[PDB]
Amino acid sequence: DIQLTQSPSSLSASVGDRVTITCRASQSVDYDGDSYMNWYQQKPGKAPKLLIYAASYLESGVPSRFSGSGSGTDFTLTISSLQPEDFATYYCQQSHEDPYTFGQGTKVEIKRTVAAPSVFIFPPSDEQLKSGTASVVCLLNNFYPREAKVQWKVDNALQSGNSQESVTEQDSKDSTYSLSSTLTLSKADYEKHKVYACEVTHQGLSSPVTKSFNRGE
Amino acid sequence: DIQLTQSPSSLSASVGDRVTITCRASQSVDYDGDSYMNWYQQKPGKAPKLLIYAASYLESGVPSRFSGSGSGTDFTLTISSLQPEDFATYYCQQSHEDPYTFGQGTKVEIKRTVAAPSVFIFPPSDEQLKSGTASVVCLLNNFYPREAKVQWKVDNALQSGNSQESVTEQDSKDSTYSLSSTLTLSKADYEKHKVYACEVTHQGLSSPVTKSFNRGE
Amino acid sequence: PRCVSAYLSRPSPFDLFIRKSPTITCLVVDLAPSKGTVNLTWSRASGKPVNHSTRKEEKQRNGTLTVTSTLPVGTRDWIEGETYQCRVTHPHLPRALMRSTTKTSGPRAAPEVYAFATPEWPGSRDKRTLACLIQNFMPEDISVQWLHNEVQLPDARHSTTQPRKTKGSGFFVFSRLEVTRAEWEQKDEFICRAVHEAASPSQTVQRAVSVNP
Amino acid sequence: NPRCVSAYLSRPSPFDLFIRKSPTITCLVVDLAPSKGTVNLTWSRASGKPVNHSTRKEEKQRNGTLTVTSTLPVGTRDWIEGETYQCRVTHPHLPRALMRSTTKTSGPRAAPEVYAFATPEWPGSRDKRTLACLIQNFMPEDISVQWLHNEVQLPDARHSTTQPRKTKGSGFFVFSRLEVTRAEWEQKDEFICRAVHEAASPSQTVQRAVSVNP
Amino acid sequence: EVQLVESGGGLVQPGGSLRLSCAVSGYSITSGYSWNWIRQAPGKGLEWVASITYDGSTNYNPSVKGRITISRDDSKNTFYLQMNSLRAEDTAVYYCARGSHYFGHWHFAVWGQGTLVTVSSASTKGPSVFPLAPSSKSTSGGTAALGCLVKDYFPEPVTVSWNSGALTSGVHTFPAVLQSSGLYSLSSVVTVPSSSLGTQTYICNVNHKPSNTKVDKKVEPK
Amino acid sequence: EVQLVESGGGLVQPGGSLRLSCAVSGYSITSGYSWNWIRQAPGKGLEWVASITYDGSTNYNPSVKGRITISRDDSKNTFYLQMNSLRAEDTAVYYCARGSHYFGHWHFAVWGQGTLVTVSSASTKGPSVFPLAPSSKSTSGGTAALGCLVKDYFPEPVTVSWNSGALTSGVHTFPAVLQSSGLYSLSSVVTVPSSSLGTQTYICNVNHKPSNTKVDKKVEPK
Ligand SMILES: *[C@@H]1O[C@H](CO)[C@@H](O[C@@H]2O[C@H](CO)[C@@H](O[C@@H]3O[C@H](CO[C@H]4O[C@H](CO)[C@@H](O)[C@H](O)[C@@H]4O)[C@@H](O)[C@H](O[C@H]4O[C@H](CO)[C@@H](O)[C@H](O)[C@@H]4O)[C@@H]3O)[C@H](O)[C@H]2NC(C)=O)[C@H](O)[C@H]1NC(C)=O
Ligand SMILES: *[C@@H]1O[C@H](CO)[C@@H](O[C@@H]2O[C@H](CO)[C@@H](O[C@@H]3O[C@H](CO[C@H]4O[C@H](CO)[C@@H](O)[C@H](O)[C@@H]4O)[C@@H](O)[C@H](O[C@H]4O[C@H](CO)[C@@H](O)[C@H](O)[C@@H]4O)[C@@H]3O)[C@H](O)[C@H]2NC(C)=O)[C@H](O)[C@H]1NC(C)=O
Repeated sequence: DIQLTQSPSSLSASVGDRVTITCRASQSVDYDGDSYMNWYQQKPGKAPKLLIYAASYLESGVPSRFSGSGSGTDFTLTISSLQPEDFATYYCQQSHEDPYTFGQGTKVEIKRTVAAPSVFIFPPSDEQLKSGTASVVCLLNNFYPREAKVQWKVDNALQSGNSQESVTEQDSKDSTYSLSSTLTLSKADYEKHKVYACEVTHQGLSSPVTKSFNRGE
Repeated sequence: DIQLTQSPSSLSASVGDRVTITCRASQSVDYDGDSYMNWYQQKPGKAPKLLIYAASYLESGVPSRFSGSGSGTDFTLTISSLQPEDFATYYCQQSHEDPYTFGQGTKVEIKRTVAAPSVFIFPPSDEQLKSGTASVVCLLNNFYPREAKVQWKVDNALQSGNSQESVTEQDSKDSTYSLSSTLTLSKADYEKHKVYACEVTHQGLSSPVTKSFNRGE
Repeated sequence: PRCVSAYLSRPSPFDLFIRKSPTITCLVVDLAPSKGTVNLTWSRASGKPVNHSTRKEEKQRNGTLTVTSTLPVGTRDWIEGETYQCRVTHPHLPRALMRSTTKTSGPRAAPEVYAFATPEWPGSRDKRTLACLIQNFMPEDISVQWLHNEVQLPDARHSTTQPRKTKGSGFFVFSRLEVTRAEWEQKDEFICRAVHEAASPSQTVQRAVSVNP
Repeated sequence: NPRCVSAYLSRPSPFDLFIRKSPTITCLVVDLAPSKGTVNLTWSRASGKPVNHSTRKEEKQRNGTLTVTSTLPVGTRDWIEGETYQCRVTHPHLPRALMRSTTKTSGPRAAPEVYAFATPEWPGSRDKRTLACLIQNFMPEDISVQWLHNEVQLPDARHSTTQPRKTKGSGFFVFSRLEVTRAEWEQKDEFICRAVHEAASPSQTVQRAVSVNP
Repeated sequence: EVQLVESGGGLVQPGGSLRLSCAVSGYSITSGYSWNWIRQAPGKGLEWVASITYDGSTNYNPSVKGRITISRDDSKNTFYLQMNSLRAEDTAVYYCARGSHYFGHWHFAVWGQGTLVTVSSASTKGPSVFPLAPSSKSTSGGTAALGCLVKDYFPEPVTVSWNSGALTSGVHTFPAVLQSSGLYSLSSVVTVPSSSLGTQTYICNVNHKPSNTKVDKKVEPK
Repeated sequence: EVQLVESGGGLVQPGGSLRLSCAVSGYSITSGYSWNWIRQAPGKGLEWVASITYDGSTNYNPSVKGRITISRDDSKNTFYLQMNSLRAEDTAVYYCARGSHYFGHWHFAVWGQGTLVTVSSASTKGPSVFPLAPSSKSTSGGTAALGCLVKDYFPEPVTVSWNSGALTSGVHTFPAVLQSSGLYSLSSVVTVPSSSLGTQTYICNVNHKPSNTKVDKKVEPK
């Protein structure tokens, strides 16, 4: 099998900057005056999209800021002017020998200015409060960088091991992230206490922000 | 003044891989058959070290895996076979017009296999307790990747807003990180409680690890 | 594929005979921007000094640089057969490129002008299309204008093809002008005018056309 | 004027495609040096189907360069479905191979509007008259034009057709010029300007007649 | 244009078998091109699995060969992937794709959206849908945040839309997180003008095909 | 070999004056080359400040110019940087470096290790040094961790060595953190064979030049 190695594994670059991705093949993919290495782009939740085939030929409908070069065992994909929508994993792929094989991929992240999150808190629905579980949800909306800290406080008693977090991929338009923190409590414990607070710490916040509510209001 | 833009801003690559950094100048730095762009390497705690001068000439004593290319306003530094000791921030710098100016820098990180942290905990010294303060320290040693979670629990009561963290740069030999978490308490509150615990969660740990001690022992 | 090419135009018959302010333009295509700028210089066979040319650079869609230089020339200088030369130098070429231009020589024949209007039909009720056939002229240098209500319409309101050879010896061109109901109701006369050195007198020939005759 | 080896690949003419039903595409290579070796010119299809026998042709030029062409017949349905055909050019003197690709073309469709005119008599041209045809507001830009006199189609060398230019709207326009003699319009004073375009419904045809003396 | 749509995915027991189908429209799979299956296990790279050309010639990746079959149905313009003796490592999103030809070699120019195959000895469970109610004074930006909590389901995926797809701007549907119970859970949120809370109705439409669940929960203020 | 060592850094009041000196050894500053000052503000890039050639010709960055002066003392083989009307933006690491000449242009082939200049109205405060004693809670198999807590000082930096530079392997001196008190704090740790805890002595040597503090704390087990 022909093994393909890509570098870098991951990179962060600003809008307008040049990005360079390298693909190395364990054996030559040359044949009859052409080099049969293909490049693909996979955005979040989507299937891979063909950018370039046979090393340097641009697939129809693909923006011109994508370009390919190289031969034998050495290939390069270039993004001449990086855009927010270019946030994706990029794969090289040889079609010279069976089985066809892909590289392990290169994650391209967009570097942008710092942005503090808009914080929201959501009490459990009356519907769920008939079910036995109580889910308190805290939303951190449109922030950068990805790193954030979320503290749950029930009557100012800090919680742990009863909450889970989920983060979106980088948005394709404004390159921000969004995070959800879900606190899971028994109905008994939920009704047992009055105050529910979600404290957020982020690089874009001068002071930790707290959003809260009183049960019953 | 000549402004220099570097890309990518940050990247992660594996040992043996090729790394590519681009430098763009606001105007041409060409003159008399040469291009006056210099490249520097800045490792942690150290001063910049000259790698390349005048676009493509390697400084004496610099490994051959470093090479420069380009002209006019377009320049490229290549690391042909990345090594653990190449962890550094790399700067371009034009010497064609006064004042001489540097790029903002490109951070090169080494991608390695996952490594779980060895966790250590340290009670406050008797010496410190006389000053009125008590510092409890938790050490996470030689792990990868950088992302880690540390929880302080005093008599199973979770802490917040009274601890601070610090992380080393990537080690130049094994490419791991080390982290310290310092819990700060008053002597009164410290002597009030019995159990101090440091719970660590990391990708290399199947289960969150806890290190703790009882005051007085 | 990238081919470094240079071109050098003659003055338009309009600038030459009407405005009496003729110019020539040296066009350079397929340049790399970050490879530095080209040097573009002018010369005359007589040895006389050249006027200050206006330099102009523009990045292109296909990622190349396009450099142009327009040089003003004396009307009498040009008509008497002066030769102007453009030379392009680049550190990377490195053999210079040179283009030359001079007054046209050969037989001369005035242009025949015919103007037509498209018939009315549903869809084109508030618009009509005027067409002008200009033929059997030589040399091929020619400028075309459209006039309505004795004012000259701006260029870009009409499209004009490049000179092609007739079965005879002369050349021909087509001109297309879309006009509006508002205009031909204001005045239903549109002039297709050609400027050509063989046109007697004043180097002008024209023909009128009406939407509703 | 340095000579740069360039390659071009055309689409089938609407005439060959809809009328003769014998569509072809041509790979044109220019600025070749005669005294240098000959190019290798090969074809390929996106579907993976085999390509037909192409007909090769070479020509010495006055400017001292060699011109190589390769014409490939294509399936009518294959092309119209939206097949992609490719031409590849290799030369030992060329650093990198040349590759051009061609396809059906997509986008909005509009039938062409045809208008035909005859010139008034000019002092001199007693026995010559010029016919002109305006064809406009069609898209895509591919279009073929023929002139018929007395129900027979005139040779293509008798008339000149301009290349498609953009209208101020969205469509394209072209002009066609036909010089005619007294002998012809006296035999029968009717000349047909016909346009072949995919958007013309039905049979991809639109035409208009014109007379010298109405 | 050509379109490719995969189906047959979902939950499968370990050691069980798998039948995937790719319905092709806009082009006939016997007229030309190659027709491939490619899979992508979670958080991992792409693996070409099998292919069948227009003339019936088949090819397989040795990594999974011997427990795999690719075939087609001309009358349905569909081709299939059959796998048996499945293991947890076969858990992946399975794409079908049409390969285009270039001088003896193929490249994957057209892809389907892919379908998730989950290998597990767990049972299917439809989600519970609870509203995330917008608040008074939700934002200084004159905007309000509301959503749907889609809780306790298995396997992936669920799809969430708002007002039957009419509302797309400002929507964030978070990745599912596996709870300690072994079931998945996520939230879908949207920011909206607070002035519209009285006027406009907001419905989240949740689909969980594995359990044949289709729900429309209206999210009202409180 | 050429060696450059800068000094004169530390705490300075806003509007106060600054003298940095670069003692050069192994080469004479009147014999050739250019001699430069380059600074690096926190979390930002490098800024060339000033230069003086072997023949005394001076050059300055206009950005910082008019409040600065570069000079030399041949008898001491030293060159200096003088700054006035210091501002918060002047807080940076100041490097001295020797520029080498190349056909009309210079590049910085030799650098000093830099000195930190902190501009603030606060007062200097020496650190307290506390031991991080090794114990079973700091021993994993055959390796034990021990360290020194260097707490409550200002400004930066402190320097930490172990056994007067004899012990370097396995040492991790963490970046200082600014506490809410406005004072800095850090730890230096080292892992060692737990078998050596009884036998081997471990001393951390803490230096804080701004307050002229010098500490040698022995770290004992349990
Ligand atoms: C990237 O994109 C740019 C922009 O389109 C391209 O630049 C063009 O390059 C082509 C050829 O490379 C040029 O074509 C030539 O133009 C000459 C100038 O004539 C112009 O003069 C004025 C002012 O423009 C007007 O009359 C009119 O606009 C004309 O276009 C012509 O003299 C040339 O004539 C050729 O054809 C005749 C017969 O048709 C031959 O007898 C001649 O020998 C000659 O071959 C020719 O038409 C074009 O002018 C350029 N456009 C611009 C805007 O600069 C780049 O080429 C492109 N890069 C690549 C790699 O394709
Ligand atoms: C020496 O002499 C020979 C013969 O005269 C010249 O060969 C010509 O070279 C030019 C370009 O260098 C060719 O022009 C190009 O033709 C392409 C296709 O042309 C044919 O296509 C159809 C079918 O034949 C006809 O409509 C057409 O008239 C031609 O017959 C075009 O695709 C090219 O398009 C250009 O313009 C468009 C927009 O207008 C751009 O998008 C393109 O990028 C491109 O710029 C172009 O027009 C010409 O066809 C060649 N003729 C022959 C007979 O080979 C040599 O150039 C000349 N060399 C020297 C050094 O003197």
